[PDB]
Amino acid sequence: FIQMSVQRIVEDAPPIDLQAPPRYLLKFEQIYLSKPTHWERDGAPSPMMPNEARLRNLTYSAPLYVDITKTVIKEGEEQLQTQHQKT
Amino acid sequence: VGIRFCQECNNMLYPKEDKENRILLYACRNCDYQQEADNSCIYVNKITHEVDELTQIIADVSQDPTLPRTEDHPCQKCGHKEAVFFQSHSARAEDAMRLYYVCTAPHCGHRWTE
Amino acid sequence: PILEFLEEWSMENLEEISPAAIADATKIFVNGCWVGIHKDPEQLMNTLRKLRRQMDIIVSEVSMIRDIREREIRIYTDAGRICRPLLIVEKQKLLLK
Amino acid sequence: AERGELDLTGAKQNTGVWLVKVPKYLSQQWAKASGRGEVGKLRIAKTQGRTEVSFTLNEDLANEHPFVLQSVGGQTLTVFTESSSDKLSLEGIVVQRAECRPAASENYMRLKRLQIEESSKPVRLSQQLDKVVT
Amino acid sequence: GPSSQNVTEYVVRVPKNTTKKYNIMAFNAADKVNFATWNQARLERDLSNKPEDQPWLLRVNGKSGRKFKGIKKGGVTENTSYYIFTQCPDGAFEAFPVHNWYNFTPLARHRTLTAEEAEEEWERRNKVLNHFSIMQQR
Amino acid sequence: GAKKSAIGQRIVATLPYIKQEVPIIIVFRALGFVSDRDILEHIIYDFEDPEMMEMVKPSLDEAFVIQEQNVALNFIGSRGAKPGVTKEKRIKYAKEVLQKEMLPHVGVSDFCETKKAYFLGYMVHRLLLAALGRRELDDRDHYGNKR
Amino acid sequence: NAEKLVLRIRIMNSDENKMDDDVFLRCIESNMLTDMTL
Ligand SMILES: [Zn+2]
Ligand SMILES: [Zn+2]
Repeated sequence: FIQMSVQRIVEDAPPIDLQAPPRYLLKFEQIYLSKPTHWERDGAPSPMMPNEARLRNLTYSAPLYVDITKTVIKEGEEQLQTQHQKT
Repeated sequence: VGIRFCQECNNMLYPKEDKENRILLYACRNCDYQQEADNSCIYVNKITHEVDELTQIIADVSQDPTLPRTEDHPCQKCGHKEAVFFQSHSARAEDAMRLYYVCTAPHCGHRWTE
Repeated sequence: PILEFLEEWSMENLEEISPAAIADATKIFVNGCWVGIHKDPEQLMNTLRKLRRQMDIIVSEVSMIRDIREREIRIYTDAGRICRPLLIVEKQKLLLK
Repeated sequence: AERGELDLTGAKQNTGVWLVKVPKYLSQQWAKASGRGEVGKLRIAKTQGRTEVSFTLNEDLANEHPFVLQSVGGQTLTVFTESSSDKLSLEGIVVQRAECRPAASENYMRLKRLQIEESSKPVRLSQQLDKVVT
Repeated sequence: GPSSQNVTEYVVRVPKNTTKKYNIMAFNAADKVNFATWNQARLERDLSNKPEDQPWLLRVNGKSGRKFKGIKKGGVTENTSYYIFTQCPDGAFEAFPVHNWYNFTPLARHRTLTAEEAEEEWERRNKVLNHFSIMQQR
Repeated sequence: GAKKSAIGQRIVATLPYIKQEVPIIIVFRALGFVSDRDILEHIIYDFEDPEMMEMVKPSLDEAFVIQEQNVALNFIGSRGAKPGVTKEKRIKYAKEVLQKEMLPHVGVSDFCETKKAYFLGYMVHRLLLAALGRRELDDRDHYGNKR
Repeated sequence: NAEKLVLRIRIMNSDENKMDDDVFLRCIESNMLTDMTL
């Protein structure tokens, strides 16, 4: 599920098409997972051990990131393609 | 029993009678087409339906490893001693215990019942 | 990989056949999709079994079922199939030595 | 005579053609150069009561392909072409169908495995990330 | 004679490009298609959708003759290719890849019941009398 | 009934996103197979079997009126969960339903109608064998039918 | 005496002399098989 299904689900999702007339497209390509992390009150990330999750009543969860490519067309024969890596 | 299809639109041909000649005619629908019937039987159903199972039996079953094999019933067509026997086990029979034999010799799909 | 191999071997696609040929041949199903027909089901099963046992194109969890009476070969690759390991026997002998 | 008219002259001559099914690697090698005008020779051997068809790969192209015929009585096939000048024509009628098979059995799967792996390159998988994104 | 042991070998040529594309036209055996009466024919894209991604419509001998509809083969030949050998005076076989595969079937011509007319018959679909007579009235 | 028991037993299809079922032959008409021989070729693979041919007779009569693909598509569209405002839109809706909603595992491409006709005919063929008693009914408890 | 027992049936002469001359037999044949009681 993590290695294949999640990536396939993101890949198989249709690109988001939006029209104003400027046109906007969003395409999600690559999926990244980090190791299970816990964020302290100060906001400092740290690896979350399963025992600490059990002791502190945390959820053993891994952050999920997706590479998103955004292309915008403003009917001015110019195309701007900006990619947000690991969203 | 024979099912006939139109030669123009490849649709079903249904029986029809011409009072002018009083002869069965298989006339196409929505096609103003007619054919000369020859069987003279338009419909037949067999309630007992004593349909031979040997016709239904497929010679490929001799390759099934889960079927029992007997050397005591040699094939009549070729004389091969080995044979694969089974029961029809098909609904509408109401009594399925007799054994049908299929020759195990390759290329000889002879089927028989004792 | 299963479909690519089947096309390479003497399996006729459904689109490229006349319906009159389906009577004698055995239907080939992959994950419930009728891929095509094949005129030599016995040889295909021997070849399909050989590939799985060598782990060449067919993974271990791929199940190939031939219904000899129904003239159908069903190949299943999807998930959720419960299977168990069994020792292969050839000529009344264990391949395990 | 019009734009949509079909040049059915090929049908009148009853020209016969052969339909052949070949793998991708054989065509891929042809597609490599695809402009030398030569990719191999088709050899047909006939006996008193048996006919066999085989194809040989060009030596330069490489740097045996037995052919099996198939019945064509179950389906009637015709070949037609559309000209770039909007002039459709019928090349002929298929009279025989053949298929190509690999001479080798064991090492041939190795080439197929590479193709399956090669076609797996676009198959994207989730990537483990050592450090959380900041 | 020589035919009992004749051996024929010809060169194979694969031109890089051709002005005219090659595609397969398939007719079902039961259709009994005959080209002797095909004095004239018309092949054009359909107008029902209203181009390169639409079915092909084939008409033979105008409206009088049979009409066939061709549909592109949905199954793609990703692992397969098709080639056609055509005799040439030079004596070398020529192979052309199959750009497309089309399946053609005859279309019957007659006073087919319209959508509006079918609505009335839907009332009597369960219970209808003299199936022959329904067409006569129309 | 007088004519109810004369035709026999007819086969219908319950396609997704349709409030009420439709005759089986209609679905074949929508898929692009108009003539009876073309439809029956996808259902009965051995025309020498009179038993199978009779089982489909009532189904053919039920859909006798519909004789064109567009007529069949309109009938399917008319019974859609969201009936089209006009006849043209009904055909488009029916085409979309069969294109994606019907037997999606067979295909969703615009040129997969032939593949869907074969499998749909196989579904009918399997039904006829069960009706004729040639094949045993499937067992729900059989654990190879489970996932 | 004959090994096979037969019973030929035909529609009345007065009607011969409205639904259908052919389908009506099927309706009778199906009707007589089940509805009729011996
Ligand atoms: Zn007709
Ligand atoms: Zn024998």
